[PDB]
Amino acid sequence: LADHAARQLLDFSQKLDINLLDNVVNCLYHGEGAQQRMAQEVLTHLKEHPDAWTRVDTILEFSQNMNTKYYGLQILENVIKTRWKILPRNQCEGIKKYVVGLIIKTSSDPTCVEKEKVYIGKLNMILVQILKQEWPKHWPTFISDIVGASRTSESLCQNNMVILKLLSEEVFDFSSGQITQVKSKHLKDSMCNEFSQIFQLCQFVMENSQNAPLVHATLETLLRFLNWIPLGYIFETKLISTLIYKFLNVPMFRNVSLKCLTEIAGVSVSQYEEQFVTLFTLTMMQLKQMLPLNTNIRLAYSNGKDDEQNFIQNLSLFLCTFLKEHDQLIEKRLNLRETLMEALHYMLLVSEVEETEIFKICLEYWNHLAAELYRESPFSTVPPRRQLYLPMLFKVRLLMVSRMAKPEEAAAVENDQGEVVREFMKDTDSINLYKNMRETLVYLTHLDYVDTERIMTEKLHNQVNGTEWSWKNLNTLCWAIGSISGAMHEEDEKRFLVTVIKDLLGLCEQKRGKDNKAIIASNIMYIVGQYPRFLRAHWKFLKTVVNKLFEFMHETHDGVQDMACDTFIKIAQKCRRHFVQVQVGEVMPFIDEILNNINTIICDLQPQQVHTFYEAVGYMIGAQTDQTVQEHLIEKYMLLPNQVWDSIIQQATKNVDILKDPETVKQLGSILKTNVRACKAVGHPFVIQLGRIYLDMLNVYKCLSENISAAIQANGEMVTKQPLIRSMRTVKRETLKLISGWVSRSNDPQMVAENFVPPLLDAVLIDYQRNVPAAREPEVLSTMAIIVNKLGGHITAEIPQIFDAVFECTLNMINKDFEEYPEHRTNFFLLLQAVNSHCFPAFLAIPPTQFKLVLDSIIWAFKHTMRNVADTGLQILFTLLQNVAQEEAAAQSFYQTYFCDILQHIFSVVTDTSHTAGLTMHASILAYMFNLVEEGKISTSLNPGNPVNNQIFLQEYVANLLKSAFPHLQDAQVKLFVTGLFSLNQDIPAFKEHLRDFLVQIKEFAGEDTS
Amino acid sequence: EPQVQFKLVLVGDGGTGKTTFVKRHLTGEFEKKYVATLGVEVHPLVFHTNRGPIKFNVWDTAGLEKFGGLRDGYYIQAQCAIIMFDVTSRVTYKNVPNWHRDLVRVCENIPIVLCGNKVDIKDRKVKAKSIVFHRKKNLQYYDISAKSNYNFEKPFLWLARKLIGDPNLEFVAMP
Ligand SMILES: *[C@H](CC(=O)O)[C@H](C)[C@@H](O)/C=C/C(=C\[C@H](C)C/C=C/C(C)=C/[C@@H](C)C(=O)[C@@H](C)[C@H](O)[C@@H](C)C/C(C)=C/C(=O)O)CC
Ligand SMILES: Nc1nc2c(ncn2[C@@H]2O[C@H](COP(=O)(O)OP(=O)(O)OP(=O)(O)O)[C@@H](O)[C@H]2O)c(=O)[nH]1
Ligand SMILES: [Mg+2]
Repeated sequence: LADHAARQLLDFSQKLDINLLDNVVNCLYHGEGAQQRMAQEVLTHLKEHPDAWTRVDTILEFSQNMNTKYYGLQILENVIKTRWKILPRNQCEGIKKYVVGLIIKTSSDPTCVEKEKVYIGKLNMILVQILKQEWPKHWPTFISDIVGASRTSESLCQNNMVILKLLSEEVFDFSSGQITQVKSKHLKDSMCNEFSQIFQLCQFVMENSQNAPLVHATLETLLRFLNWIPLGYIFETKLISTLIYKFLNVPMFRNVSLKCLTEIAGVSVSQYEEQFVTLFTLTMMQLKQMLPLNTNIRLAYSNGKDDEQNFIQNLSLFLCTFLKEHDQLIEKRLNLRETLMEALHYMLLVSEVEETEIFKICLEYWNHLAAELYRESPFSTVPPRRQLYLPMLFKVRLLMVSRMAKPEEAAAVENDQGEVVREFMKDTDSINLYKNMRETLVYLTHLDYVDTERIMTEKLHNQVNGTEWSWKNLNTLCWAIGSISGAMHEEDEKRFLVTVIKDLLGLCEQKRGKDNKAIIASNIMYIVGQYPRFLRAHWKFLKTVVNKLFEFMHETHDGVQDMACDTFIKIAQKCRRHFVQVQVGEVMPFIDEILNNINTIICDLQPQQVHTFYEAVGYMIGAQTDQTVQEHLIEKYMLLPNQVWDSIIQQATKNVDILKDPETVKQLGSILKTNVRACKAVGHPFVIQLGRIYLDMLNVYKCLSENISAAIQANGEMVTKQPLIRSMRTVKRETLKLISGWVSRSNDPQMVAENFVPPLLDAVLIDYQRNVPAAREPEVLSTMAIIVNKLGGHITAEIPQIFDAVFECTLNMINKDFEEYPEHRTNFFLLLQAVNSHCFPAFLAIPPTQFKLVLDSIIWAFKHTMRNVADTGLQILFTLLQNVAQEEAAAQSFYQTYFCDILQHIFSVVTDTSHTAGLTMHASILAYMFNLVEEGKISTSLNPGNPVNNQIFLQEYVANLLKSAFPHLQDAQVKLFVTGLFSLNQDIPAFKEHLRDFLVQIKEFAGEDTS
Repeated sequence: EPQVQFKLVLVGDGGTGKTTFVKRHLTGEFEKKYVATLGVEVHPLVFHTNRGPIKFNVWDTAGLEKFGGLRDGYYIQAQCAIIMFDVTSRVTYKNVPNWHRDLVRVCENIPIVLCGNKVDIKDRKVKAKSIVFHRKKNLQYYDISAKSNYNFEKPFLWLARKLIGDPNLEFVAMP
């Protein structure tokens, strides 16, 4: 259990202590903790050593526990994967025979089904590796040998079925990225070429054998074969009939069988029409035996065991697959109406299963059917296919209305600081589920508005009587009601909403107590927000709704206020017009009333809700087009926050120490959040407010920054977790947010550059440089990035001084490993990308040593394992190569200085197993660069060798570079790869596959020819 | 009641967040930086359910090919598994079948959850409509976000149900 004992395991001067190897492996699996790491290091270290497999046999001969035998098998797999083409031929034959003999011996023992199945599987995988390495050429009779030996014994045949399945998986499913392209084509052609023999064996076992495990393994293999085999074996043999009759109905075989059928149903081919019909017919005739249509499949799944559940899901998959691909074939056969309906009935039953995955499988088909019927004809209460499906479309509509998922998703998420904000998750599986249910229901509502309205009226009647009254059920009904918004004509929509609102009002009046009234009040709020056309059509209705929301903003009950604010912002965005223009029966536009009453409306809201409110009002203000009226609206709009802001600025002028008061900093952060939301809504004209506070804001930023910095130097890193430092960092972040957010939406780069940028240089940038490393706010860099991206040229001239502040001192934070200060790395290369992409003359205008530093930083970027960092680094390098190619004068000097350097760095990354994610970029660059050398490059990279053209110098230089990088390569290999670099420099995916082939080659030794 | 522990094996492509996930479950900390796991680290997690506490010895493995170690081997004697990818890198999803293959070749029949991490990032690349691999492999899928706690415990909850056999188990987070 000691490091020395572990080190003994790898001496190579003495016999292996299989006793000790077992102890170390048992430490690997059951070793508790601190030596576990040791034991793993030692086992990996031995496994990767060059001697490797010399002991493999010893391990297998003498060891007592399974894990150690498995470890030896790992070593054997390593040798076969990498150094097989360099073993002497007799060694390969000995390993071949050792392996198939071990496979034989293991299966014969009864215990194999028992005990270590894992070990048998690993052995079969070893043999499949040997096959992948040399199956056609060096083992030409293999398929014949094992097909014949399978008719001798049945256990041998079952294990050989597993072997054939693994070979199919390795040749046809996972060949790309593990096997070179030509060898993949070769293995596929070789398996496809000798397949009829294998299929004979399978037909024989299926039709004749009564060994249940062997039959199961054969079916499992037939699955993977269905993935790739020619259609003749599937649709021109006994196969479909044999599956449906002999295996689909018997319990232990029903899953696999059905899976196979599903795969066969996935094939989309015009020539096997009848067969497909058969496949449906027969399959249905079996399902009605095993699963009578009267069955509560919801209960059957809810109570049932694992294979029952798997069969229900496989049934959903089969019916969805077949119907989507071949519903037309059964539609045009009258003698099959009843059967088709039955299948649909099945789906409906399966749709009641409370399992969101199975339900998504069903909703896939329901959306398909609704979309097909809508594309046939989009009009209401006759086309033929819809006439076929009419007896059950109402069942489908009831399903959608009755199981509607929640429309949007909110969650309380805590930021980098302590603040828990209410974040609406934007793009999730559940929201996509809602959108699919909505699409289906909207299709079917277009097919018949009356039927949808009737189902909803019945659900809501059941709400009113108390039969189906629950917070959950009312929520679901209202979600559906909102989901069909826009599906009906505006007149039908109005009549329908009038009834809905009236009945919901009556239901409210009926129930008593805050909890019931709260649930009903939101549902009403949600429904109203979901119908903006109705609101724009009726003015008083809308005014009264808005008046109530303002009322609800004082309800202390939880969620009433939140829903009030959410509905307010939805209505404000969707009806902004109606607040700025004077309405019929009104003396002044509503915005002026709201602005006169802000302080009355928001006194009881929590800060986040106030932010939401101000954003909602900002949309209205942005709707007003006359610049002067809009200015006055903005001034009254920001009255209340500006009051507290000016109070705090004045107190700070009198005494700065109030900027260390907790509640003062909390208020400053809240005010800045309010400004940020207002700016998002209002847009460019918000400048009038921004410029009003700008300088003041920058001032407080500076001060707070310094505070945090000093607070670090006094107490180190710990101090960054205290509430006060936390709220100060919040102020800094909201300041940067407001600045970059207004700049993002500013339509005057001239004014921005001359007015708003210069104060940043000393207030934030040199302040960033002056901060202690841990105090530097990464969000500085990113904000600058945004500014650059928006300013373009109007900011080129200022690139130097900015870089004086942020560049040098940021590099030294992120050039001593690849991991610390991640936010800074990301934002830094974002800023550098912005500069290179929009202000390239600045790179041309700096000293060459500094440009060398910039280029080095780019290279440093794409060496990252942080994918986004390396990705933006490659993008920078690519657009930089093009930008250099833009001007002929410095292009040749840049090439002479950096071309080979860039090439060797990129090659260091391309051959790295940790950067494959960037392949598409790598190719795109290399291709480009190599194309550049074919023509378009005039000067010579090497002053000493001018005879040689760049292609000749590049060819031999890169070949030398790879030969010295990977010494175990062949000269022919390297020459072929280097010439392929030039040959494929205008087919980027072919170039990519060339790189992937080479990346496979650099992982295994090769001897003499490819053979 | 009984301290009923199970071996979980956690796999997926590099920098997918497997380790960040386990960190937040173990100490509530959210690690901001990528520090590649070498070989595997086995951390125990303990949840408390309405029917007694449950213990997951999580074998957080290394997705980087460089540092795979005994990749194949760690899967031995495992009761359950999680396969993770990154909804912001299509590559990480295209490799889900490979992790699943190498996983079920060792432990042929165990409950496996498939997780799409980083669902908080607004520029999602692996579109939610496009995750369908788990269907025919009878795997359960979730949209966790290690930073937002979106469906934070749902994978462990689902696995605890599938291992204890009570389709109504619940985490209570008792002392
Ligand atoms: C609790 C009730 C209780 O406890 O008694 C609930 C939750 C209420 O507090 C919530 C009500 C909400 C909204 C109401 C619907 C807002 C009222 C609107 C209203 C009174 C509109 C007037 C102007 C109408 O004209 C009414 C009578 C008419 O029915 C409208 C709805 C339709 C129209 C305009 C008909 C037409 O043909 O033009 C919470 C948001
Ligand atoms: N936006 C976002 N980023 C995340 C989330 N989870 C993790 N990350 C980031 O992604 C990276 C995850 O790193 P790790 O958790 O160490 O990754 P890993 O899968 O353990 O890596 P290996 O062990 O090497 O395979 C870090 O940079 C995290 O900040 C998440 O839910 N959202
Ligand atoms: Mg890790």
